[PDB]
Amino acid sequence: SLRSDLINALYDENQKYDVCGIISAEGKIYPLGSDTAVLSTIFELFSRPIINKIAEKHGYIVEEPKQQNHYPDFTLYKPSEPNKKIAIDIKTTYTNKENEKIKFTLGGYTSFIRNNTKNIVYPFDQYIAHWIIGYVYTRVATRKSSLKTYNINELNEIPKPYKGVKVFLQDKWVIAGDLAGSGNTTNIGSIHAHYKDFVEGKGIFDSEDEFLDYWRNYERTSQLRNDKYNNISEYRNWIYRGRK
Amino acid sequence: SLRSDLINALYDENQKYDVCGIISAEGKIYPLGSDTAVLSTIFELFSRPIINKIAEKHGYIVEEPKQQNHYPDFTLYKPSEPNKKIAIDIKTTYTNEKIKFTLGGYTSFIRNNTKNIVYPFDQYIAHWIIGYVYTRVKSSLKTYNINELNEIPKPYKGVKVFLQDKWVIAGDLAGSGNTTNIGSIHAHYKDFVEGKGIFDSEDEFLDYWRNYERTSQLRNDKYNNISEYRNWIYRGRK
DNA sequence: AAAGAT
DNA sequence: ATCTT
DNA sequence: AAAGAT
DNA sequence: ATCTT
Ligand SMILES: [Mn+2]
Ligand SMILES: [Mn+2]
Ligand SMILES: [Mn+2]
Ligand SMILES: [Mn+2]
Ligand SMILES: [Mn+2]
Ligand SMILES: [Mn+2]
Ligand SMILES: [Mn+2]
Ligand SMILES: [Mn+2]
Ligand SMILES: [Mn+2]
Repeated sequence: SLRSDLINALYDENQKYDVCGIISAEGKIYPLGSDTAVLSTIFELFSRPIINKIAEKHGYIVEEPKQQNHYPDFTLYKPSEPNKKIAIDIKTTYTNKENEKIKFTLGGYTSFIRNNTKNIVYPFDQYIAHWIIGYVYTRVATRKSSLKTYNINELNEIPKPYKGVKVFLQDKWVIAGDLAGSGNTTNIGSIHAHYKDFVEGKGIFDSEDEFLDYWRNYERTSQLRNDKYNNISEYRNWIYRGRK
Repeated sequence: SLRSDLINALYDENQKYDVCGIISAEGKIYPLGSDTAVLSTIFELFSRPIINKIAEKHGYIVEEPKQQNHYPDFTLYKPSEPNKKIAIDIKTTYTNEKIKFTLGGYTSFIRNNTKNIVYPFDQYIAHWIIGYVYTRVKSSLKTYNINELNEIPKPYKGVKVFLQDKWVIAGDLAGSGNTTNIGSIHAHYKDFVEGKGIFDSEDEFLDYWRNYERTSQLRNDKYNNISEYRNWIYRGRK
C-alpha cells in the first residue's frame, strides 16, 4: 500500500543516510547545532523527497501548506477522491539516553478538530486519515569543531549533534494520549512510551471517534477540567454518566 | 571593536553565500521548504561560524545554551571579565515594506534573573539582536547531487542582515499573545540598522516590558503603549 | 492589534 | 513546534 | 504534570 | 521561534 511503501522508504533512507549540515550554492557547508529546533527542521526536510516519490508512484498529488500556521505538513490525494485526502504531519523529539520513554506534541486540540476550516489546508472533513511520521534521536553535545565551516571534500569529517535516529509512521489517533502536550499553545499530547509502543500502536484510545470526542471536549486548564475530566479514566466515567 | 567586526563579517558572509539545502554524509542534497521554522533554523546555523570566528579574534569565549528553550543563542565573554557577558540572539522575519520581529519573552529573564537564561541576567552587559529579513518565494521535492547546487530552487530571495541592540529596536506592542513576546518597532530595514526606535533608554525599555500586562483587559487600566506608560510613570506607577 | 495558531 | 522546571 | 518557556 | 486572522 501507499502507507507500507512510505514507511519502508523512510525507514530505509534513515538507515542509509545521515544529514550533516546545510550547504550553500557556493559549496560551503555549515554544521548542525543542538536543539530539536534544528533537528525537527532537518528531519522534515529529509522526509520531503521521500514522501513525494512514494506518493507519486501511487498516483497521489502532494501539497504542502501554501500558508504558514496551517496543518498538515503534507496533504496527499487522488483527484478522483477529493474527500479521501491523507494528512501527514512530521513530529520530532529526543531522548538523552537511548531507548527511554518519549512523547510528542501532536498539534492543537482547539483548531481544526473543533472548527472544520481553522488552520488546515483543506477542510477537516475532506481527510480520511491523519498520519504522524515521528522521529526520535539521542542527543549528542556539540563539539568545538562544529563551529567552523567545511568543504565538500570533508563531508564525513563533520561532527553531528545526534545519534540513534529512529522513525515511525502511525495514525495520530492511535498514538494520541490523554494529557496535553503543551499548555499555552493547547497541544494534544501523545502517549509517553517507548519507540516500539508507537510502532505497534499501543495507545490509549479504543477508536478514532473516542480520540476525537475526548480532545474536542478537553478543557484548557486543570481548573477548567476539574469538574469534567483530566485523563481517560475520568473521561470514560464522564461518558458513562451521561456527559456530566 | 567586537561589535563592528561582527557587523562587518555578518554583512560579508551573507553577501558571499546563499544557503540552498541540507546535505547528507553521502553527498545527497535535500532542498529547503518554505516553513517559517526552516528559515529561522538556516540563518541561525549560518551565523554560528561567523560569530565564533570574530569572538575568538577578540579573546571572547562563545557558549551556546546547553539546555533547550534558554536565551540567548550565543553568550560571549572574555575569561577575565565573567560578570561582563554579551548576549547575541538571532531573529528572522519576512517581506514581500515594513517589518517587525518577535524579540523574545517579556516574562522570563527580564522579570526573573535566572529564568530561561544560560547565565544570570545580571551578568550580561549587552543584548544584541542579529536580525535577518528575506522575501518569501515548487516541485522542489526531489534530491540533488553536488554537481547540481546551482539549480536548486530557494524559498527566499533578497536576504538582509543587521546587528542592533535589543532595546533600541524594541517597540511597545506585544509581538505575540499566548507566548508573551516583546514586539520590535514596525519599520523599514533601514530604521533597524540606524536604530530609529521609540524608547528613550534601555532603562525605559526594560521597565516598560517588565510592567506590561499580558492582556488588554489588564492593560487598559494601566498602559497599552509608550505614551500611556509615560503617563503611568507620572501617576506614580499606578 | 489582540489573541491564538504551527 | 517542542521543550523545561 | 501543568503551565508557561523558546 | 514567529506567524495568521
Ligand atoms: Mn512543517
Ligand atoms: Mn511538523
Ligand atoms: Mn519521560
Ligand atoms: Mn486559514
Ligand atoms: Mn513500553
Ligand atoms: Mn536559536
Ligand atoms: Mn534566536
Ligand atoms: Mn533554566
Ligand atoms: Mn522607514
